[PDB]
Amino acid sequence: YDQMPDPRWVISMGSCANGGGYYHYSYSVVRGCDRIVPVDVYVPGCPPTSEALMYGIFQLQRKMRNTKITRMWYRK
Amino acid sequence: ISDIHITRTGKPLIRIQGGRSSLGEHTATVFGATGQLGRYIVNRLARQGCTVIVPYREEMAKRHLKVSGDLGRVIFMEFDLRNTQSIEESVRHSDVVYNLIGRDYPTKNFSLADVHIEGTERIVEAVAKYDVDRFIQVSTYNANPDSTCEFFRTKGIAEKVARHVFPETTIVRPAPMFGFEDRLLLKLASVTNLFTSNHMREKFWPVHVNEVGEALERMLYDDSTAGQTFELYGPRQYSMAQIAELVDREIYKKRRHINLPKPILQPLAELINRVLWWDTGLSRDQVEREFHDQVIDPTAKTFKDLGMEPTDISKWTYHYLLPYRPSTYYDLPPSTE
Amino acid sequence: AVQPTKFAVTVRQSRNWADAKQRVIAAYRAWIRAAPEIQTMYSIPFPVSHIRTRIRQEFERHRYVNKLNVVDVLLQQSNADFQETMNFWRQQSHVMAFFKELPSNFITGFLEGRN
Amino acid sequence: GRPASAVMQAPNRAEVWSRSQRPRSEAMAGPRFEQTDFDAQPRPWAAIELIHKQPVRWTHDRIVACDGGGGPHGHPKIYINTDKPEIATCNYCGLPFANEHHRKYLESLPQTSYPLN
Amino acid sequence: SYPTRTLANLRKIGLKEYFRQLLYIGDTKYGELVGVDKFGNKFYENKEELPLRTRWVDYAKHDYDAAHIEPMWHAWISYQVDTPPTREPLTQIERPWAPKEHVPNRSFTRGAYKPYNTTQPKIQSWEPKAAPR
Amino acid sequence: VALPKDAPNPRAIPREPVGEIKQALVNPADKYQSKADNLHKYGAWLMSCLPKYIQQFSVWKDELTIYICPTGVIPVFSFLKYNTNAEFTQVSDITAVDFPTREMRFEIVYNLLSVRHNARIRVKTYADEVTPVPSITSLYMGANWYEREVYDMFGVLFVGHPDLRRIMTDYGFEGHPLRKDFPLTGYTEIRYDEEKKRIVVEPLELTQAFRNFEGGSSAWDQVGPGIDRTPDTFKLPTPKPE
Amino acid sequence: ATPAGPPPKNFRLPPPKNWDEESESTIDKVGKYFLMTEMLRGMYVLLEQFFRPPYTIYYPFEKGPISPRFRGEHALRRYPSGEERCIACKLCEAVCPAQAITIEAEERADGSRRTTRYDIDMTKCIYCGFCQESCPVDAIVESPNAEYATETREELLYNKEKLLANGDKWEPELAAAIRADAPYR
Amino acid sequence: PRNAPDYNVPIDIATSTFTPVPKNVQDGSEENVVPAGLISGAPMELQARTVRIYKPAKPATQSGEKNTQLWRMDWDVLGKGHRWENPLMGWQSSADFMQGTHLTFKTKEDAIAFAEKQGYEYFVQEPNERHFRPKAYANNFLYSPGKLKHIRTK
Amino acid sequence: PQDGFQGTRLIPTGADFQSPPDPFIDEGARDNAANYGVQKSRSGVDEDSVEGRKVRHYTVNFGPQHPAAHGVLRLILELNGEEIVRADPHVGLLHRGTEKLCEYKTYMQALPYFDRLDYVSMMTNEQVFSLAVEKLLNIEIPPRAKFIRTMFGEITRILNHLMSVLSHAMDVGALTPFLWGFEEREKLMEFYERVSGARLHAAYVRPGGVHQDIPVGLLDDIYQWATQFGDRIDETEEMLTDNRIWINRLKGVGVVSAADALNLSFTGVMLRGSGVPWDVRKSSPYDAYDQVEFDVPVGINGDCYDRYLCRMEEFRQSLRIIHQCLNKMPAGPVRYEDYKITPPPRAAMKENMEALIHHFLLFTKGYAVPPGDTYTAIEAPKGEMGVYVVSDGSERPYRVHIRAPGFAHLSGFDHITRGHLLADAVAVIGTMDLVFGEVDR
Ligand SMILES: NC(=O)C1=CN([C@@H]2O[C@H](COP(=O)(O)OP(=O)(O)OC[C@H]3O[C@@H](n4cnc5c(N)ncnc54)[C@H](OP(=O)(O)O)[C@@H]3O)[C@@H](O)[C@H]2O)C=CC1
Ligand SMILES: *P(=O)(O)OCC(C)(C)[C@H](O)C(=O)NCCC(=O)NCCSC(=O)CCCCCCCCCCCCC
Ligand code: SF4
Ligand code: SF4
Ligand SMILES: [Zn+2]
Repeated sequence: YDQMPDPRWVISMGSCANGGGYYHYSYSVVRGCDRIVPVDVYVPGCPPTSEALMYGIFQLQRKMRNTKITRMWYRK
Repeated sequence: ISDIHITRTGKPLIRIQGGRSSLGEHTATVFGATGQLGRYIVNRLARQGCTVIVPYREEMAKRHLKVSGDLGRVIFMEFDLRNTQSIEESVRHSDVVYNLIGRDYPTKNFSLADVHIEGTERIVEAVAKYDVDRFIQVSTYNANPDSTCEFFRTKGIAEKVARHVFPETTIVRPAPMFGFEDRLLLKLASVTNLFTSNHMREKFWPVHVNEVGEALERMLYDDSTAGQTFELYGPRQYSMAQIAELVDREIYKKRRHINLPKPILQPLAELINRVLWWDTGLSRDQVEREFHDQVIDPTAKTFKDLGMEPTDISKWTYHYLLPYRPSTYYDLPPSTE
Repeated sequence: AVQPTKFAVTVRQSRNWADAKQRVIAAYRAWIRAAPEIQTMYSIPFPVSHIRTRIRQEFERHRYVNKLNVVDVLLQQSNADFQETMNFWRQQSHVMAFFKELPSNFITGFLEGRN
Repeated sequence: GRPASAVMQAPNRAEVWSRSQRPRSEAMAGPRFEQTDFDAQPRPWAAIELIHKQPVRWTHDRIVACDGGGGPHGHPKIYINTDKPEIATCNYCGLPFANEHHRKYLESLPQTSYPLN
Repeated sequence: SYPTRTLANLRKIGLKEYFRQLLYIGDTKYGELVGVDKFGNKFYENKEELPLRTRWVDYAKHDYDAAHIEPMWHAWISYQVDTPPTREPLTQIERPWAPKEHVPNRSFTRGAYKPYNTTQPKIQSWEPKAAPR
Repeated sequence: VALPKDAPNPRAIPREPVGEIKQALVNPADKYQSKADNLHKYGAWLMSCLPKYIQQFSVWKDELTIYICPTGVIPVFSFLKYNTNAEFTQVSDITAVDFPTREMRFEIVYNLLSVRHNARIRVKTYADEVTPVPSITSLYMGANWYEREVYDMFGVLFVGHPDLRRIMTDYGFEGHPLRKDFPLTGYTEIRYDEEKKRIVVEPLELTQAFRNFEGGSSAWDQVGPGIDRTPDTFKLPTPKPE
Repeated sequence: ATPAGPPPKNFRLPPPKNWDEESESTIDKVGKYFLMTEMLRGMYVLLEQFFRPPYTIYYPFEKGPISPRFRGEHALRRYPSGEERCIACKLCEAVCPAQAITIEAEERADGSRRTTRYDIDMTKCIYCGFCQESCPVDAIVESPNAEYATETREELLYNKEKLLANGDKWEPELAAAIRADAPYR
Repeated sequence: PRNAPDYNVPIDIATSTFTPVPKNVQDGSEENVVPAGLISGAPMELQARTVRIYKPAKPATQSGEKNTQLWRMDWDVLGKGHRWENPLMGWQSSADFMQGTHLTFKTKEDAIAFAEKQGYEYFVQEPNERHFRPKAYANNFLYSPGKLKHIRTK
Repeated sequence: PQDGFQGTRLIPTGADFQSPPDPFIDEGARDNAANYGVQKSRSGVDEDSVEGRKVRHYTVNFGPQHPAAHGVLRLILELNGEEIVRADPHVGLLHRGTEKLCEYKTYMQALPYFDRLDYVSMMTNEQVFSLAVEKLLNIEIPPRAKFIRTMFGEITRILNHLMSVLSHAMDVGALTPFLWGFEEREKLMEFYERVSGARLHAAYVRPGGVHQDIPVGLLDDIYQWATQFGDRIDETEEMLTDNRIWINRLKGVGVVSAADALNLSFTGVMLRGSGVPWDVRKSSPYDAYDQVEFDVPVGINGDCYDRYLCRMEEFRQSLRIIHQCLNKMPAGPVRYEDYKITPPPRAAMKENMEALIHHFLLFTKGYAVPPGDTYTAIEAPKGEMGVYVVSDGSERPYRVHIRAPGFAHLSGFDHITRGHLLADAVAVIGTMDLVFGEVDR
């Protein structure tokens, strides 16, 4: 993740990456990937259907489309 | 330090200590936390189970902060300095307000006076308006209302404004800071910082940013620190030349600088800052600070008053400069010369 | 069969206490010989003296063992921990998890909550 | 806690209906509610008010059967005795029953729990 | 699409609609209207289409989102039922407690759902009453 | 839609009605008696060829288990690999079971296959936290990783094993998580730390503690004792009257 | 290896064929080698795929097919009178394989057995349907909805207020799915 | 010195603010006891914490007695960290990693042997036994030559 | 235990019972071409034990973040130039403690765990756990359940082989067959999502039968798919079987002999590729397999090419079995008719007292499994998948151990790969058909 250049985004797909899922009470499992990396959109399901993941990618692109880059600098 | 904290308004806080799942009982607001210092205070408060409001401007640059705390712990509020409502909405659930908002250089919508005086004015007036217990405002070293450097003057007037409005202000004056992503060690290892007005001979007592975030955490717990003034400086005095010597010994690169006469460089620096959109390190006042020297104003509390003993910058050069060693010298051990 | 890895050591029982005595010295020597090599592999910012101090303390906690079958489990764990470290299978976070950089009195413990 | 959508426990009922129910005004407060649209929050209707707008199912039999009316969709079939001069309620769905032998007594009470008609 | 289909559909719908469809669906589809959501979304069917393409939606909002489809129609677009919500009796059970308005996915807005404790605290502390000495 | 000329709608075909359904009751254990005698003789035969090591054998339905002492691991598995009537040339599996009530906590259970005779067999031995077990990696290349799993999960040494190290747990991990006394969620957990810029380890706190519903187990025994199915050829004789 | 008993008939392979025993003509063997013949067949097979209809659907305007049994997000349901169907038996809390359900109940003001707390950690759930399988009164159901991705994980901690609102919105499908799937349950 | 809290016991990666001070830990010099807790990998908190060894009594609400058959080993609740309420949902948090665990043993001796070998502190309670008394249905109807002390109702 | 404290008799070891080979008939120093100078110690001057511990071969971390890693494998390769001298696969990166979590679940609550081991073969993983509990329950599941489980057992086998064979072809560089075959599997997950409510983790096959009965249109749609699936097998057959680049990437690659394949714990195609006729559904018939006809593909050279030809034949044999199941599907219940084991119909639970008590107890306490242990094995799409379940007599298993075929296969990686090039390692990962949900568990 650190080796991924800016701009960069993280999609958390699935209960395990969201909050550890079915293995939440295990001795070897991180209870959600957002203890490790920041997360931009969370997709529910185990597994999320192919379309549910597409819906989360459509959320992230809708977030890009409302992201203010050059008008942000113009406010500072 | 205990399991019971009692605040200035008198509310008790029954705490469960360890971990990000526990109860730190403190609701903080940290203005200017997306900078360099701001993460260390936020991580310290959040990983001990405290609710932290993080007023932000640009959405994508705040994201590293959420990892610090558990679910519902780090709350992001989108604000502007000239949006008083968003300021008031951000401090009114809080028992401590950290003001870390500053900028070295003027911008097309903020002068140094506008971001320091007026920004502190709104933040402190909301602290007064909602009766927040603690207010730790971070000024700079050499802050003086009688100063002539815009940075040291404007951050010196905001100091007096804060006390005049909220007398229990803990005023904190750090020295130039070093750390990961610091604008001290990483600039001396960079290649853009080639221009210079003095011969890098100005002196200061550099302080670890990690030990300053720890110091701000301890001021929240040591209630007696309220209404005080703290200068947080390092164990030794160095010049920019002595620091740059350490950097070269560590990265194994032998950086070089182009010196300019101040009546020549300062006008240019005011042009680069006015014609480029990014932080260029160069501006009329940053050249003026470049010719100034740090003075530790007495009658001001120190790290020792927090019971802390800062470490020297030399011990930290290997850790933070290793990404900048060339491949040939990278596998070598720390210089420890 | 598949090849054992670079520092793989066959699991064998200590013949006598003299055997165990010589193996423990061999393991302690091999660890402190490798401390300079651990430092640059894992980019340790501490000096090697601290690393060797920690190796000494790990060995000292098993100082007072008078059972051959407990020592040989212990000689097993160090062999695997040495092999794991030298082949760079573990990473910096694991090696730094090993360096820690309880209340000292009843009254100190009481006043803060238990510890 | 400025709007009524952040105070009233439900759109159809303002006060709490359980001993342990945290009031909405006490749970919409805090930093997590400082840039929030209150009417966009889930604010479902209180079932305690709705069930009590049902009218009484009158019957002459001693014992009534309620299965939720859904067949397999409803609830387990049970039986309610209607002998006390009081509206008998199904323990699963709350539907009210009364026996016609108490029609005169129930239509005399100053108030009741369910519409008698 | 293929030339026989695209020209045949283009002839039916008109050039103006053809370019609108190249802007949202990116396809050229023709079919008969089956109904309209409470949100304005338009639904068409054409059994003379490739499998899983015989039903589609014309989204009402420009910033179209899949969560703008009303619940009953969400089953029809998913081939989970064949009878459209126009002819489906369960859309007639009067529920005064049902959302009158359109309640979409509210994430990334200030209407995003905020969770909370629905229960009172479990232990109540003494309110001190210092009796006079 | 261009339908094919010889593919009718298959739903459109009428199914003949099916009414009363008869279903005989069967004990699934009854099919295993025709080889009960044979599984007891084979287990007895091994008991006689190798009486230095084989302590007992049991026969349940079609599974024959052989109980041995740990010092006989090599000779017993040598016998089961190379004997003509015992061509057990795979190790299907090697696992352990922890019985903390037993001094020797750990039951080492190996499962063997004989594709020549279409036969399976189970061998069980025992160890504890300090007693090791002879490795079988010299007879079975495929046993290398199984024994590593037992060592990782339970903490059982396998003397003679080349490259015995962790195979399942995290690199610096301490503890044997399939032990009964090892708690379900462990002792530590990790997070990325902003101040240190790395993954760090911390004592385990849980936002919601694990809810063990084991106390809801039945107050009444639900299975009973079962039945005895030993064949007459492996029971002692009964003294006939008078 | 092979089964015990008589070895399989003709299990032993025939003796190897020599270079001059292979009954392929030189013109064919050399032609196939130099003309790249088998790989031209593969090139051609791609060509006829090129002239076949694609399989692609235009999500979200077109949706793939889901059944009445489909397991999506959770919803709490009501009787035709607006009374909650949930009675706090706690069966679903017990059967959960991931301990994602936390329930607190009491006697309501009118003496009714009703929940005071009803939470589903949607980041702990495994979407198995065991909770709707066990319900005595058809209260907890999994909707046909899969598109509910959120910006934060706090948005995935559903309380009773969020779950009843889900049932209040999705009831027409929840009823049509139960209608279509009930006889098989 | 007579079961003293040793404040110089070293801490490891698993020590938290809820770890008790230990009186003693195993070092492998002890007689006849395998020092399993020294080599197990469990933290030192497992040797500062007392376990309870007992046979669970029959529940008052049932007559079945199958959960009374065996010996159970649990970990005692400590004063802090066993449960606290999460600020967000009201779920019950915990810092005690032994709260959901228990071991089962066939005899009391097995439980002692395991706790001795693991380095646990341990307390045993003995089961209260039923006092036998013959029960006769005919007592319901015994003759009374004098005043009936109560009127039986079946 | 106590005696081990001081020195006593040393526990005998395999080195002790070593025997010297007879010199009259011994021929050769290496009867195996796996150790024929294609490993470590074939170069340099001195061995890596003394004076060689200071140097390394070129060591590269092949994975986890790697396409050919297909997921979460950390395969540490030592390269002599572009040749592999030693392969050390590091696993446990998807180890999540499934076998410990099963001990705090009822038998029903543990079944979804088996969906997530070989997570392209869900219903087959469910079956091996359902057949072990049914054996310990001493119950006989009805004939309709046995035919549903064999039919969905072979639908699962086709689903696995589509992912396995075409992922393997993708690694070697062939992209197009992957895309075609993923429409077919996308077709077959409708059959999953129509009988269960999930495309992937069905939780369908359970001890006692299956959860629900198939819907009334499913058998006709399965037969409609079946009438065209032969053409799908032939067009992927049309790009790889005769392709000369396919043949020279797999023929002579990853060669394992018959006698070593058994000694390596290989099962399935990994074993049948070496010439051994062995199928668990032929040797220990389970469910409805002994009621159907199918052939068993067996290779003769034990290489990646024969294993590819055996798997492409199993497509045709699975489709052959599926047709017979559609034809022989009986009527009757799909759940064992005992409500003390399987949940009663919702109608009965809402209508009758003994049905409600049994529904309540089966979802809170669970059913009790008579005490004992068992090893149960099935022919999973990746090999002999087995489970060792120990029963307390209570409602929670005392021990659940999963015997995963790919765990036994990845262990023999260095045996068959040392001496091949880096591309040949990619070829051997895909022929060996690994899913690390089962490898790590
Ligand atoms: N670092 C050092 O060497 C020294 C620092 N200090 C003081 O310490 C404090 C923290 O230092 P450091 O973290 O390194 O500084 P940075 O410049 O990295 O961070 C300053 C912060 O102020 C915010 N900010 C600046 N201008 C505005 C504005 N007009 N409106 C709103 N927010 C604004 C920034 O938000 P955003 O990122 O969104 O722009 C940022 O979070 C500052 O006040 C600084 O002046 C004093 C002496 C030495
Ligand atoms: P002298 O006669 O005093 O001999 C001293 C010794 C120590 C030999 C004793 O007298 C003795 O025999 N005591 C019993 C043996 C003993 O002390 N312990 C058994 C040896 S194994 C052991 O102690 C392992 C320790 C931990 C692993 C090795 C240490 C390094 C850990 C990692 C270092 C850093 C990595 C990042
Ligand atoms: S099982 Fe259903 S009715 Fe019972 S408590 Fe849970 S949701 Fe309510
Ligand atoms: S479907 Fe979700 S909430 Fe229901 S039992 Fe399964 S994991 Fe729990
Ligand atoms: Zn009712």
